[PDB]
Amino acid sequence: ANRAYPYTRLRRNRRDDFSRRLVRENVLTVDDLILPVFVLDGVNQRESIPSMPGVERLSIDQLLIEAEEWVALGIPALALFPVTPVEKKSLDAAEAYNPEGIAQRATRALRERFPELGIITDVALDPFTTHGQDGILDDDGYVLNDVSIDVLVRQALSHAEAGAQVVAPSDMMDGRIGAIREALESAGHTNVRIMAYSAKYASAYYGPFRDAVGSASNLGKGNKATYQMDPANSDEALHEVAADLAEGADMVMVKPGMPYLDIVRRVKDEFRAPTFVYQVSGEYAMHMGAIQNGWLAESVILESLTAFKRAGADGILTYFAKQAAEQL
Amino acid sequence: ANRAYPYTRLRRNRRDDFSRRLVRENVLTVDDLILPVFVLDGVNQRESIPSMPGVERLSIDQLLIEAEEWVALGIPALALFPVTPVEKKSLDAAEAYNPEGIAQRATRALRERFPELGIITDVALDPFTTHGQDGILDDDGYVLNDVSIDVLVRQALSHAEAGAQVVAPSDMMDGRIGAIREALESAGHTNVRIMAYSAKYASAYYGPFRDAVGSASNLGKGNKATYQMDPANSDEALHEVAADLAEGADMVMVKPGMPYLDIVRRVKDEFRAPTFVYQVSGEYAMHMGAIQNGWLAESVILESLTAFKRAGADGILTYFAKQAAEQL
Amino acid sequence: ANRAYPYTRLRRNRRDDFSRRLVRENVLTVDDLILPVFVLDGVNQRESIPSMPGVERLSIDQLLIEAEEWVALGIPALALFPVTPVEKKSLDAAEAYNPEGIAQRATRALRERFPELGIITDVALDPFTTHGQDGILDDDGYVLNDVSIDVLVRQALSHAEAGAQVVAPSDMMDGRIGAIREALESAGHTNVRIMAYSAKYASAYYGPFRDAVGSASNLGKGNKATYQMDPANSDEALHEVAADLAEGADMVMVKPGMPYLDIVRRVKDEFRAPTFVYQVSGEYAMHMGAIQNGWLAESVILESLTAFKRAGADGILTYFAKQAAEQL
Amino acid sequence: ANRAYPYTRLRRNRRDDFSRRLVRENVLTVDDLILPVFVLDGVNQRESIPSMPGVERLSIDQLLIEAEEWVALGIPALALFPVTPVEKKSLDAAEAYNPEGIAQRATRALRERFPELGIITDVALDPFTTHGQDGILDDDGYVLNDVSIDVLVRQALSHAEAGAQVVAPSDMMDGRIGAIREALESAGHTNVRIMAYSAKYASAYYGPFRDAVGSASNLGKGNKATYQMDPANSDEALHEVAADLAEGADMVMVKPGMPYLDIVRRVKDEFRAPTFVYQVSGEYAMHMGAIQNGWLAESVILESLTAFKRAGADGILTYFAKQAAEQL
Amino acid sequence: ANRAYPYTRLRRNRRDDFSRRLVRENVLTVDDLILPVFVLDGVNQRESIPSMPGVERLSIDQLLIEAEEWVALGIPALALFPVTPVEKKSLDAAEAYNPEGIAQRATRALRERFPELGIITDVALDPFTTHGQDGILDDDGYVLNDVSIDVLVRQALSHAEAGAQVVAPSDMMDGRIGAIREALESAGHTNVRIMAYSAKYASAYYGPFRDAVGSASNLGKGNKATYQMDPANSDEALHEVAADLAEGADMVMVKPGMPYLDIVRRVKDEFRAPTFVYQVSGEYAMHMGAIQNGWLAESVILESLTAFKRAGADGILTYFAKQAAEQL
Ligand SMILES: *[C@@H](CCC(=O)O)[C@@H](C)NC(C)=O
Ligand SMILES: *[C@@H](CCC(=O)O)[C@@H](C)NC(C)=O
Ligand SMILES: *[C@@H](CCC(=O)O)[C@@H](C)NC(C)=O
Ligand SMILES: *[C@@H](CCC(=O)O)[C@@H](C)NC(C)=O
Ligand SMILES: *[C@@H](CCC(=O)O)[C@@H](C)NC(C)=O
Ligand SMILES: [Mg+2]
Ligand SMILES: [Mg+2]
Ligand SMILES: [Mg+2]
Ligand SMILES: [Mg+2]
Ligand SMILES: [Mg+2]
Ligand SMILES: [Mg+2]
Ligand SMILES: [Mg+2]
Ligand SMILES: [Mg+2]
Ligand SMILES: [Mg+2]
Ligand SMILES: [Mg+2]
Ligand SMILES: [Mg+2]
Ligand SMILES: [Mg+2]
Ligand SMILES: [Mg+2]
Ligand SMILES: [Mg+2]
Ligand SMILES: [Mg+2]
Ligand SMILES: [Mg+2]
Ligand SMILES: [Mg+2]
Ligand SMILES: [Mg+2]
Ligand SMILES: [Mg+2]
Ligand SMILES: [Mg+2]
Repeated sequence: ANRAYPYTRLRRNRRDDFSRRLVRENVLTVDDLILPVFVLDGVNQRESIPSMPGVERLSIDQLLIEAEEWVALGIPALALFPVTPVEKKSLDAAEAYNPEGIAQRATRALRERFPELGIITDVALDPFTTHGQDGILDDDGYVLNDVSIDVLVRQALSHAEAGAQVVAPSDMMDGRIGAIREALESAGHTNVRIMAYSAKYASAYYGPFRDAVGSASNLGKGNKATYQMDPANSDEALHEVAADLAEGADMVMVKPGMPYLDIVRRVKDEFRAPTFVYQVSGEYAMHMGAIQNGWLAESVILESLTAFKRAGADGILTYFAKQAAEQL
Repeated sequence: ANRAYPYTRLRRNRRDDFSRRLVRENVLTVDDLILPVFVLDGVNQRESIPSMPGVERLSIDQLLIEAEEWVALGIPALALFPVTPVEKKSLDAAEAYNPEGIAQRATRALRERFPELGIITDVALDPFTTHGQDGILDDDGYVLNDVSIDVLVRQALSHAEAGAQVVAPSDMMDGRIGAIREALESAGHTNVRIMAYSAKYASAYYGPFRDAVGSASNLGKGNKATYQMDPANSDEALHEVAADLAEGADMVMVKPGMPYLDIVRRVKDEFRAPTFVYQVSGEYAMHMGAIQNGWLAESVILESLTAFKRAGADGILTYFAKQAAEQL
Repeated sequence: ANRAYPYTRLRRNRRDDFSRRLVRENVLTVDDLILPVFVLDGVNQRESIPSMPGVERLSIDQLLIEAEEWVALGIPALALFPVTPVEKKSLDAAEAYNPEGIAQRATRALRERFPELGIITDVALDPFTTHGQDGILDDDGYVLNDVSIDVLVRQALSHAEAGAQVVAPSDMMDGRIGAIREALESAGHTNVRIMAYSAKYASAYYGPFRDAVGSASNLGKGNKATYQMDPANSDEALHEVAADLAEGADMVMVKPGMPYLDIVRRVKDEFRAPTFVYQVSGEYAMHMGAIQNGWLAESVILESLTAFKRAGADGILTYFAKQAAEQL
Repeated sequence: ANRAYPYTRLRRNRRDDFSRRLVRENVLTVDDLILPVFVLDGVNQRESIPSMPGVERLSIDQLLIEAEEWVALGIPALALFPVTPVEKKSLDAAEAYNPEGIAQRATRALRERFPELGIITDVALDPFTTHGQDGILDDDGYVLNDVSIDVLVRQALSHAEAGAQVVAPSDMMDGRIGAIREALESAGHTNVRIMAYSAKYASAYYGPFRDAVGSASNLGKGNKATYQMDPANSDEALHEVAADLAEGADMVMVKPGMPYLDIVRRVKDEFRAPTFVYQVSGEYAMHMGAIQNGWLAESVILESLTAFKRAGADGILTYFAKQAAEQL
Repeated sequence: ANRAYPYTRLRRNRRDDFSRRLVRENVLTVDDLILPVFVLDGVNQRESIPSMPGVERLSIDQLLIEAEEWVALGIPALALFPVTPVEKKSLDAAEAYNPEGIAQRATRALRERFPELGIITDVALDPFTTHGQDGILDDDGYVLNDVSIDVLVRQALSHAEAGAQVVAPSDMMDGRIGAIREALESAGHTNVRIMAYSAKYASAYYGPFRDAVGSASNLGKGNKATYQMDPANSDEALHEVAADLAEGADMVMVKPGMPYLDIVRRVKDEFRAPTFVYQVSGEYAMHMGAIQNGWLAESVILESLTAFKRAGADGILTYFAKQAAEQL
């Protein structure tokens, strides 16, 4: 609009707190926060994760206890990640759909205790396979697409049966959203939301999640690269999201987060649909490490989360959800 | 994105409060609120306005007292509207730039008492002319454009001298923003913001403001129609805003509000600049009347304000600012 | 284009390395890298920076020696940051334009020794003021815009006189690019490029830079907030860039980097001009801390830089430039 | 953005090599190169092609030997073109799907010897028909669309059975991509890519390919014009590409190349999908002829390939792939 | 528009000549052709150019004779290129503005003999400098921008004085179009058109032009690269064109041609202004070489020219203009 100095001085609105508040484009609130939680089997168990300072793996009893504080803070949902015992792992990932699996038990307990709390279950095979890869392997070690979808569908159904309001398919198999949707619709789970991990990249930022859960130790290399997206590609993410919306997803997600803010922006602008983003384990760890060392002020936590809002995210999966909910 | 029932059911996200909160596109906060206030001369004066139930005209001492509660609620700014004594009115609108006028006195007092509170003064001649029209009249009763700008410029300078952080030129004279900007820059008032009333319509919704201030009793007819915009025109508002941004405005405003939400949307989308909207006296009165009669629930207040945010407004001038700041 | 599973399987292109390479949208090369360097006064001085593991402050002799390896690796440019002795600081920031200042001496030495190496000098007052703020302060501690520009202009001229091919104004004063351009043109420095820090945010990610240089210890708060951009604002960055291009900038920059990738994307798309991004000290430190702790694989370095390319950056200022130039 | 001389001088970035490198918009790499190769029957056979100086037709043993150097150079894929013996030609193009045809034998040999090398087979009937036209002819000499698709489908299946990672249907029959996709999916060849020749023009630039392979001697005239695109049409190419993506293509191609760079640009911009371009035999020959004559410097080779990248191509089929891979 | 096989078969319109003609998007006509001609000093001189088979350098008498046939064919304009005698070359390029220079003499003769024929003179210093570079050199061999513009302005004025309807500034100096326009307007040459070479690349395709004229023997390397555009850059061409239109150009040109068709497309789409393209000497030579060798049919000539029309060119500078005008 032909704005020119000195008629236009962009510092005027910045002069005072009141005018900064008046022109501020985005605001972060507790409504934007989803807390991922690592869930152990057994009872009375709490375990620190060395590569995620401050994060604990919790047995279900402990989870129920901690959840009361998260509900009180107004965090709208949890994303559950079971820490499967090694003895429950198999080549067919059968534990994924065990009605008495950790995820199913934890969902039933939380739905009963806190009916208004959102439970987002993880539809994925990596915590259940002996090899820790994100699906069923053929003879050459390749993750079979359609065979893996059969297991994911059973898993999603078992989560719906346990009372999950949202199932979140996080393994990058083609066409899984449509298959899971068809199965939920056919079984009468009309209102179970699907939060698709639509543009999930072959990233090294998932490093600490291995320590937390005990899944694949290989990250961002040749095996993952046959289903997770190449970090170099942006246009391809639009094709991923378009397919997931056509297949019935209620929400779509970009993962990792901060290293992919341009993707969040393009996805929100292109589809105008509910868009989510995951601030992953490695993003949490690198921030925490710098804070603990006195290299960065604790204020980077809210700045990092404000960035997701500005980029177009409706909600953010973040291990900082509790700390953020206090600072807000 | 080829979304189709039953794969897509838009009710799933609506099923539960937590998912509604996760997908909610806009949130209203106290940062979005500007409270207009009617200011009397003298001391220890409070007067109810019959056509604006609940709104009082206040002398400066009373204003200072009430402002403490508004600051406490976190309202970022006030928009001052002096109620000029009839004996101070003139054909040349000289009281507009009186260093001891109500607006100037009130600004000095508030800037000293509450340094962080935003003061938005009204750059307009209607409260100062004997005839109550929005400028200086020629022999035929026509509001002269450039002669009126000379007075507005002096008025804006007097507001800057009194300490106003923002001057808000509300009479629709062409080119006034550039003239006021040049004068402020030349006088060294480098950081005084200009909140232009850019797309201000020839509306009947200003009815109760006459009762509040004692300005022109004619609204939305032949005289006003020679400077205020025709309610039928939308494209013309884009040309108004473009000119005001080129001339140096820091913020641009649409007025009235709810009857012009499509204009707020087009202005925000077209220019991506700080966009404000005025929920005028008549919008306040019609809501209040219906609430008092038991015809509408008090919840329409937050719904009306949420509409401005959804349409693209960064801030809202609203007589409901105090009530809203409590309900939020 | 109505792409649907199973006719469309986005995994097919991901199946093999050769097809991933064929469809890869972006490639990072040494041509994209700019190395920031901290320069000490004196001779035979090297100092480790505790909050930036692996980064050293170097006297000019040491810089000349290290630069031979950077040139050999094919890094196209350095961005110089002098570490001003406390005794050279003043209220008028006079050392900024000292023909014998560290930046000027280092520029002359490098231009002579490596004629093809790009030297990007820092046009900024924070390393030269006693208080460490980004300009000249008035009585209230406010950074004066136009008075600061007078000093920046002299500084930019002194850099051009020392042989700098690029001057990079990094303090967010309004209109500085036009003022610096007019002065360079009037003095006959027709080909000195201006790399504007156009959208530079009021960020906490600059933490370790304080330790490196000894500038302002306050970051992302009330003083910085009167000139650096609010992290919440995206549209405002487009207005910043538009002004800098109109004023004559040859290149425009977003800072910080990864937490602002959506801004890089919008700026590149909106203006189609040479766009740069700064992976700042705090981004370097948090990555390095996690790598050193064994929490993240060293591969996150190339992933972080690939993200800037994918988002639309033409070049990247990064303390990882040497390590990246080897891994590429 | 109101850029004006002399504030803006576009020569500043051009002044020095380092700044040219910093602002360079596109870079060509070996990852962008696909080498077409002409394959003979028999053993120990190498034949020069007079109209393609430097290009040889090779028997499979020779191809295996030469391929080691191409793999070493990092060329990601070959596009195979069999030179069918006259005695193997027929009206029903049966040799197209012979499990012991040249293309099938060459694919099996290369997949075994170099597992990481991409093999792109040619799905086309012109090398197999007695008449050399691109399909099966009816009584009037018209190329029948759906009858030709039946043969192409068998051919594509035979290539998948031989181990081809990519099948590239190059005869312009309507709907062939969908038919080939359905057949591959139904047969369990889930990951065989389809590189569609989507916008293939009725061009005279294919002249030397006749000499290389021995297919149709008529080019760009009345018969070809009933399936290949009219050189005058641009919008029509968007409809061709849209259909091929809907039908399941993993990659889409424009052919010829340089005379159709505007088409490459429109296709990439319109669909944001993996886009390929063929620098055909005639483009190779005209460049080579001029180089050999001393009329053009050898640098036109990299300039020609850089043009495809700038226009939006992800990969380039080019007889210059080996020479380019050395100069890069 | 959801077009799908077999409801949509794109071959139907291709079935018959009549329907191809009905849907053909672009048509080439003699109105699109501009013939470049090389002009010698003296009388009764014709010289063949070995690297441009079929092209002759002509003295003015011969040019006048040949022009009668070009006018008869309906070619709308000639672009004149003088072949300056070595004894007329100088460091100050003074022959460029000699009222008795070849270009000026040829213009006067042609304007008198064929008043309706368009004469496009070349505003450039390379045929007049001893060194053959495209401007006046400083001590370091750098082409000075503003000093070169002073000479170009005199040259353009001398062409207007000689009767040229169009002056075509072909040396890439910044701001030259505005300078030439101001001078023409101030001298009263109100209707002299400026055909700006706006996006002229640092290309190797100009090879044969050296043989024709005797200008710089260096092409597409380090000296040319400081003013001609980098072949890798597309967005930059939009900035070049925008500046030339703002400065007063009546027509804008892309050069070279076929290797830059994507640029022609972007320029036409972005500005909707009269857009021209130069099919340069090297494009002519490579086509001619292949035709003479029997490698390409003569039909590639019309296909090459049809490509420029399809890409968005209004007119084409082409050495094939006479041959094309016959085949059309
Ligand atoms: C994503 C990783 C989350 C994190 O790193 O914090 C989840 C769904 N699991 C895997 C195996 O990628
Ligand atoms: C606008 C009217 C506000 C209202 O009606 O509440 C102001 C600036 N004044 C006039 C006279 O229109
Ligand atoms: C930017 C900070 C760079 C960093 O943190 O690495 C520079 C130009 N200086 C300041 C004071 O912000
Ligand atoms: C295209 C021609 C390639 C070339 O000319 O180099 C191929 C697929 N075949 C035909 C017959 O057009
Ligand atoms: C352009 C070259 C034309 C050609 O190669 O045919 C002209 C204007 N001159 C130069 C020196 O580039
Ligand atoms: Mg997984
Ligand atoms: Mg997917
Ligand atoms: Mg949002
Ligand atoms: Mg939200
Ligand atoms: Mg008024
Ligand atoms: Mg106006
Ligand atoms: Mg808003
Ligand atoms: Mg707001
Ligand atoms: Mg600074
Ligand atoms: Mg700025
Ligand atoms: Mg780029
Ligand atoms: Mg680059
Ligand atoms: Mg064919
Ligand atoms: Mg087709
Ligand atoms: Mg590309
Ligand atoms: Mg590529
Ligand atoms: Mg020239
Ligand atoms: Mg130019
Ligand atoms: Mg046209
Ligand atoms: Mg034309």
